[PDB]
Parts: sequence; C-alpha cells; structure tokens
Amino acid sequence: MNPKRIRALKSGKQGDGPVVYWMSRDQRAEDNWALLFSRAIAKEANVPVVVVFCLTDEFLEAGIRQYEFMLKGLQELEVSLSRKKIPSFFLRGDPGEKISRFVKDYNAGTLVTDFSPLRIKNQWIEKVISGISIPFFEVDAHNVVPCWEASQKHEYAAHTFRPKLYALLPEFLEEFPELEPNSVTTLSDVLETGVKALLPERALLKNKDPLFEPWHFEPGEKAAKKVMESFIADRLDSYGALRNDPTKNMLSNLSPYLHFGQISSQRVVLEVEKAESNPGSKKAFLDEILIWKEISDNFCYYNPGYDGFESFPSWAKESLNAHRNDVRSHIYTLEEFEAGKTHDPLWNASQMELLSTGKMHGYTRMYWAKKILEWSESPEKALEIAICLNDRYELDGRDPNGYAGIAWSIGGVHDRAWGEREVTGKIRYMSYEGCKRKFDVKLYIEKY
Ligand SMILES: Cc1cc2nc3c(=O)[nH]c(=O)nc-3n(C[C@H](O)[C@H](O)[C@H](O)COP(=O)(O)OP(=O)(O)OC[C@H]3O[C@@H](n4cnc5c(N)ncnc54)[C@H](O)[C@@H]3O)c2cc1C
Ligand code: NA
Repeated sequence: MNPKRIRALKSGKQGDGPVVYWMSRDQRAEDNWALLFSRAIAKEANVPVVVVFCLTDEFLEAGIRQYEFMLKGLQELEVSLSRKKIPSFFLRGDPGEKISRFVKDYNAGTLVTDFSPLRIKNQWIEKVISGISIPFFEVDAHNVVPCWEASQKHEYAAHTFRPKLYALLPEFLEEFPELEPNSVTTLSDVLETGVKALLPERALLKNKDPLFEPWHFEPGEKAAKKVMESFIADRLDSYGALRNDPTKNMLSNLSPYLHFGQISSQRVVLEVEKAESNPGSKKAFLDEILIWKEISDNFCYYNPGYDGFESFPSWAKESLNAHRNDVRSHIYTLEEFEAGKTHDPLWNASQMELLSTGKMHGYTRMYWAKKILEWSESPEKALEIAICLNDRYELDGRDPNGYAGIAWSIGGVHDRAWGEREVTGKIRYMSYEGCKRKFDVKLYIEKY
C-alpha cells in the first residue's frame, strides 16, 4: 500500500466516529484505492469505515443518459458495500454544506476523498475545508501512478510524458489487496424525482421518440468487468489495426465505466499485460489507457484554464491569431451543430451516433471536434461548442480526457506543428477526402 498515493489537504484534530470516505470519482467497491486506505485508516486506528456520496445540484446540466447510468451503478455499489458491512449514505445538495454537516452530525474521525483535477471538484474542496476540523486526506484512485508523482509540471507532448510514466510502473503497477469488511457497525426515489426534472429537456427526434438508446452499455461494476473480458478475448488482437476504423466495433467500450470509476484502469492494465495477443495491438492499447488517459489528468491538474484558449501552446495561439478573422467557408450556430444540420454528411453521422448511442467513435471524435473549429467565428467559440456538446451527450463526458481531447483537436495540445492552412492555421487538419482513404465512410452514414 504505497503511501505516495495519499496526499494531505488539511491537518486537524483526529475525530472520534467513523472514518468517512467521500466518494466522488471512483464509484466502485473493488480495486478502489480510496476505499482501501480508508479501511487501512479504519484498520490501524480501530474505527468503522463509511462511504458518503453527494448527489450534487449540477446534474440538470447533463441529460438523463448520464444520470440514470450513474444511479444504476450506485444501486449495485451500495449492495456490494452492504455485503462488506460498509454502510453507504447518499446526500442531496451541494457538498460544501452536505459534507460539513455530515461530519459534525456523525462525529467523523478522518475525511478521505478520491482525486479529480476538475475545477468543479476543487470548488467543492475549498468549501469543505473551511467547514471541517477533522483531518482531510485525498488519494489518486483513478491513475496507475499518482498524478502529482508522474510529473509535477505540464507535459507538452506524449513523447516526453511516456518515458516518465513508463519508469514508474514497477513502483506502482501492483495488485489490489482484498477489501477487509468492517468488524461491526432510497436510490429509486431520487432517480424518480430526478429524471422528472430532466424529462422536458430530453433529446428527441421529430415526432415524439427519444433519441438515446440505452441498451448499448449496461451500467454497473459487474457489467464493466464483462466488457473488459469481452474486449480481451475478442477485440484485443485486432485493436492495433482496427483502432481507427469507425465501421467496426473493435474498441474496448470502457470509457463510460472508466469515467464514472466503475472499473479501475489499473485492473485493465493488469489483465491486458498478462494477456497474450499481438504486440503492436497491445502496445497501442496500453498507450491509450496509460499515456493519453493519464496525461489528461496532468493537463487539467497543472493548467487551471484547461477549458480555455489560454492553455493552448504558444505556437498554436499565435497561428490561430493570425488566422482569426479569415473568411470561414461555413458558420453554424450551436443549435444547427446540436441537431446535426451541417453540409458534411460525415460530421452529421458522427453527431447521430453521439445523439443515439452516447459514445461516438474515437477516430471520428477527432474529425468531429476539429470541424467545429472550421465552422466557428472564433477559436474560443469553437472550444465552447465542443465542450457543450461533449459534456451533454457523451456518457464519458465531463472528464479530464474530454477536455484534453478537445484541446488536442482545437488548440493542438500534446500535438505538433503541421502545414499552414487558412482558418485552421497550423493545427492538424482532417479532410473528408482523407477519411475516405482510411475507412469506408459510406457505411458509417448509412448506419447513422
Ligand atoms: C474531443 C474528444 C472528446 C473525448 N471525450 C472523452 C471523454 O469525455 N471521456 C473520455 O474518457 N475520453 C474521451 N475522449 C477520448 C477518447 O476518445 C476516448 O478515450 C475513447 O474514444 C473512448 O472510447 P474507448 O474507451 O471505447 O476506446 P479505447 O481506444 O479503448 O480507449 C481506451 C481508454 O483509453 C482512453 N482513451 C482513449 N483514447 C484517448 C484519448 N485520445 N485521450 C485520452 N484518453 C483516451 C480512454 O480512457 C479509454 O477508455 C475524447 C476524445 C476527444 C478527442
Ligand atoms: Na459556453
């Protein structure tokens, strides 16, 4: 149990009651670091361990596709904690007052939470810190190597981040010890009154039919593992060659589970490394889930304006500035972008998959975002529209990987300089003709 995963947020007088785990990002009972040290603090100090979840008031900022996915997984989570004699308490409201009152009411001893580099998580931390006197600990339960330990600076490329991370797997890539149960110590209602609030804003087709199709991804910790096992057994070997083909379902399809923390990324890395497949296919998968996933946490942790034009590289910021008011071929508003009413059928098909399935293919996720920069009056508007569409309709949205992906597509973050072109500038360019030579585009639009 490496202590480098644990960092101190506020020092105080150790309390008396149960050690409270404030779960935010890693919604799982197994392979969850944050629970293990919470039990370790509960084992080496002889106190009960409890888990507290906050149903915040920003859920209406998204759709019912994310709300119902998260609550269904929470339903499975709390029955797994009951089997370990670990009670789970769910609060409705802003964590700044909910967490502080819970600690005082239950006389909690030490408060522990998992790590998330998002601005919203930080906002909740400051309010909680000012309202509590018990020790406050935080742990990186989402990354194989701690975000502050992989690097203490913003990495400008995957070229420089890869050797740094790859030098610390032997230190941190280790197996998970079993969850020790406590010695001795409704979700359906909140879901019902919840969806009744997001119902009038549900995405719909013309006549009356909701566009979302919820049978593609079953939520829950148990369902996440089955997706992982199916990916290793059936899609690992062909991943390297079929990574960039949207017409084939050769991806791991684990992003909604990883974003909600229903499955640990370290468990995925452990199973894939022990699995035997094509070496190029394996190295391609490990790069995506280790290098590119954890560099997004670094990007958001060391760039406060990660969702702004200020976080772009200097070469890119100058390049788009020289091409700021170049006469755009098309200019589409947010609603035209949202409903999929552009002149590009390939982009329209990408939005259709986003609207219907809630998870758009990774290769088209790069064409989709970069094309917004083409048909936006300014790069700031383009960054804006991409974030709004991503965080609203993506099951894996509102994630550090999302903002790093948008920054990569629009601002060239973690990329390099390419051929200068109008409007887009020096940013990497993806053309519709270029996609025709890479995969069968006609099949993509036909399906969506
Ligand atoms: C504009 C944009 C928005 C995105 N939105 C999200 C998002 O909200 N949440 C999210 O987790 N990923 C996001 N992605 C990153 C990437 O598209 C997804 O990781 C990947 O498509 C998820 O599908 P997968 O896990 O089934 O495929 P896989 O090829 O299997 O990827 C496996 C894991 O690696 C991660 N990953 C894969 N590609 C990237 C990448 N370019 N950057 C960072 N991580 C990656 C994902 O965590 C993923 O689960 C976004 C990428 C871009 C360019
Ligand atoms: Na906005």
